[PDB]
Amino acid sequence: NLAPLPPHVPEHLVFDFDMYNPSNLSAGVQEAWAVLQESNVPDLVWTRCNGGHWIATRGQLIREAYEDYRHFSSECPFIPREAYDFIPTSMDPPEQRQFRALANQVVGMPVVDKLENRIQELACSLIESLRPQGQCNFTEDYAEPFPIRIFMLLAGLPEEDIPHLKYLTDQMTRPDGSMTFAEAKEALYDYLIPIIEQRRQKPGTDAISIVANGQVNGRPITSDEAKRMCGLLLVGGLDTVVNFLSFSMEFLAKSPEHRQELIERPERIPAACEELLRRFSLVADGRILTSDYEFHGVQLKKGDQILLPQMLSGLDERENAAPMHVDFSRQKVSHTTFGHGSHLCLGQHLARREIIVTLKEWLTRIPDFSIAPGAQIQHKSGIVSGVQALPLVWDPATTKAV
Ligand code: HEM
Repeated sequence: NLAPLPPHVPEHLVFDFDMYNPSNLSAGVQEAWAVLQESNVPDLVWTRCNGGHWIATRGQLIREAYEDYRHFSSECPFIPREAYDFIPTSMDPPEQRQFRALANQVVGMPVVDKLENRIQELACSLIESLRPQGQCNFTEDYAEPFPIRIFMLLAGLPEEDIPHLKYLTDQMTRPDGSMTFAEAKEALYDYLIPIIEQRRQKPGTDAISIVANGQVNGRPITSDEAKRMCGLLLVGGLDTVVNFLSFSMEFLAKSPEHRQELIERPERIPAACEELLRRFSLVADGRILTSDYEFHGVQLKKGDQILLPQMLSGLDERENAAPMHVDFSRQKVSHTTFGHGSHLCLGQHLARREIIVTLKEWLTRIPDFSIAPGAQIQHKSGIVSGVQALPLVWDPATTKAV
């Protein structure tokens, strides 16, 4: 199912990469995407998969396109072109600036600094519950429960609401069929709306209270705007963190030498986090052309979609030498893992703290662990690439109890 080549697209630029099922997937998802950076592949290519779209394959072009919001609009940020209404995903500057500022009040650095110890306590509780078992599926047993619990903390929501909320967010990205995306989204709004209304009347210092009482265009934020922002604050931090933590733990389970480095020098963990963010980058979003535009010698047409994979910038050998090698001592770790330009991840500070806290606590309590005997780790590819499951094993006698 290749879409017919639009007549403005020259055949020599055609490379039929399928972002949802890349051909090299069993070799690892980052490796599968990195085929776009082989020397026979232009900086900018067209694929006929998934409706047909451009792909920028190099960090220079990926960065430039994210900077040039006048040409590359977020109005349609996903491939393929086909109910999504979260804020401020689909907004271009200048509409976007006010909403970002508000979201920044609830997940910005000062909030992350205040929450850090709570995040650690949560990580500790999860790890301690798994420690004596000598095994887990890390993706399911630690990664999945962790970010949703951090959201409940950030948003001041009771833990009793977790199973239902997690179900709704799971339906938006991995539907079992019980709910369409639109139904899942509306159920999420059914949940958030009463809470937003109550906290407009009786505010706390939690994220929902702050969003609900925010100001837009010199007037109060509307309930519709508030639910759409809260929805994004919820979903934006789930699959990205789950899968990223899984890539990192897979690598650490498989590379005892890198693991030992962090055991011996825990102070290097924040730098290691940055290098892992580069090597195991996982997002691939896009933009839509606002007008006909010649970009690096290539004629783009108004309405063309362009995939601008955040994942690829840091894997580009032009940005980082020997880019598939993990080296926690890199003097310059170049990446766009959290994006670039006006939509740069608002959760980047929270995410890094989640990653660093997880690694610190896991290496403290369970320093020696491996991939389960016999297991082969499977990746998945898409807008957020990921790990299907991560069976880990360890000897409880080598662990340190709480
Ligand atoms: C490893 C973890 C994460 C990664 C790799 C990541 C990646 C990204 C990227 C690449 C973007 C820009 C998308 C684009 O330009 O189309 C983005 C935006 C965003 N992220 Fe994250 N994210 C992570 C964690 C989080 C967390 C923990 C939160 C919230 C608690 C969050 C909330 C958001 C929001 C609200 C936006 C939209 C910003 C805007 O449009 O102005 N993210 N994220």
